[PDB]
Amino acid sequence: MELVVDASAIAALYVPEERSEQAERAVSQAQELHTLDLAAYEVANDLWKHARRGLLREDEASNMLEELWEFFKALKVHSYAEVLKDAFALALKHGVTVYDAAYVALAEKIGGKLLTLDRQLAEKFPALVT
Amino acid sequence: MELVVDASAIAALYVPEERSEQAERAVSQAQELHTLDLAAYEVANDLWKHARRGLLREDEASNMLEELWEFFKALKVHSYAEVLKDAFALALKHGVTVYDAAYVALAEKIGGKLLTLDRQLAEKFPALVT
Ligand SMILES: [Ca+2]
Ligand SMILES: [Ca+2]
Ligand SMILES: [Cl-]
Ligand SMILES: [Cl-]
Ligand SMILES: [Mn+2]
Ligand SMILES: [Mn+2]
Repeated sequence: MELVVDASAIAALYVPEERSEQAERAVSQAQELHTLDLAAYEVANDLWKHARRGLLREDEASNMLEELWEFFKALKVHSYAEVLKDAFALALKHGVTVYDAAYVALAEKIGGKLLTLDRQLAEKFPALVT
Repeated sequence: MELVVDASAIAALYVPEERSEQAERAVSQAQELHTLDLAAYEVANDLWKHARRGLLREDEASNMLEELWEFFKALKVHSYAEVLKDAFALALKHGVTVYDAAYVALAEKIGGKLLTLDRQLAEKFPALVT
């Protein structure tokens, strides 16, 4: 099983975090983890929000961003060129953002599934989500 | 002059659109245009919004996304790996999003300037923006 992990899924893995048994089994059993270039910015941005809200010290958030960087080396990172056209058509059809549609496009492309903690996304693509 | 164009700047160029004399002179005089992988998703997402709001027919929005794709071949497209660490530190320091900070990080990296139609962004980096 090829497994796409979006930004919410990476956030739960790259540092110690609580995860459903379901999430863990998917990651555990995957042949390989895949994501998009996009996820790097999305995870980093969520880290920025946490810092500015006073939940992380600035040096602590900077250290975590190093860890994210190191985590990304264990991922197969795909580019926008591979999915952009499919992502847009999926966004138009299903009424989800191109950002979200992109991960679904990628799961389809690699013949795999998507792990997302986004329940709303997960409901729109039952055949593609774990 | 190396010129970074963000998503708002690409939107004004990849199809016939009104532009300030200032924007035109910057693009005209640039040695080369540069952007991020990120901009592809951001422009496509803005196109999706326009379609869903009833401003573009679905086939018309799909044709424009083809044009965007063809436009991107004239751009030097840089990846998240080149800017992510700088983008985060700039986001923390200046109180802007990692998404925005990324283009500024890229202008700095290539020794060039940034063309953005985002006045708020443009005010935070006067030395880096056209
Ligand atoms: Ca396709
Ligand atoms: Ca640097
Ligand atoms: Cl916030
Ligand atoms: Cl909208
Ligand atoms: Mn979401
Ligand atoms: Mn903006």
